Amino acid sequence: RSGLLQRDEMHAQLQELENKILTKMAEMQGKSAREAAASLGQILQKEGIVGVTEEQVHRIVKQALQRYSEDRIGMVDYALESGGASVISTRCSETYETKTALLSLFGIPLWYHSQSPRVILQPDVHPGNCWAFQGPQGFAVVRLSARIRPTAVTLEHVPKALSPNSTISSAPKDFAIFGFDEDLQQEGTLLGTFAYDQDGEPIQTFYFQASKMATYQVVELRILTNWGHPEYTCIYRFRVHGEPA
Ligand SMILES: [Mg+2]
Repeated sequence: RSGLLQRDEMHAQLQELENKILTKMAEMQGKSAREAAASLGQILQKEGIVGVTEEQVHRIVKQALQRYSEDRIGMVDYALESGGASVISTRCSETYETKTALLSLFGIPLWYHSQSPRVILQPDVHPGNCWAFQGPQGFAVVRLSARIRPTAVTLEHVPKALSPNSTISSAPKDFAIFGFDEDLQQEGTLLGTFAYDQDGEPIQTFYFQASKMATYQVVELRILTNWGHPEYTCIYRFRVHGEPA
């Protein structure tokens, strides 16, 4: 219409179509760039109407080929929502509603919206699927899917290349992990203090001191600092690993 970027109706399906394509691409990360484009042309020919150009599909493929970053984490995630874990709503920082204009797979700029604390327990970590709170300090409390002996923690953020302004300044920096013996404790035990490295890999794993046998089902992620973003901090995914009791 105007060509203006705005929260229009065209914006709706275009976002819906985008990460619908993305969840399909991971299945063909081991396929040729030529083979991938042919398949993508058929999911388009499964719902979309127009027979897309031969290279236009190929370009979406080339673009989608770096919305993928390797996930080598094979450990059980006891903070995974679909596994039975949940974010304790009343025990989280106030959700900060923020948005960023970024380029989608189709080249069209889209407003990407920040979500509820729930998404930090969700595997989808595409740009925007993160929970933001105001300032460099915040916290989220998670009830794990099972009572475990915590042994490690995994924190990930979007890659720099897909991040707003190609910097990662909104990523958490120094953080602490707390364990709560029950849901009725509100006297946390400090499991460990770490720092998410902005210059490191998107996915980073941190392990605790391996001699304390304390058992937990409730865990707090407390962000102490971020990587310089003066307005907010957002978390893409928080994982909790350990041994089942
Ligand atoms: Mg997520």
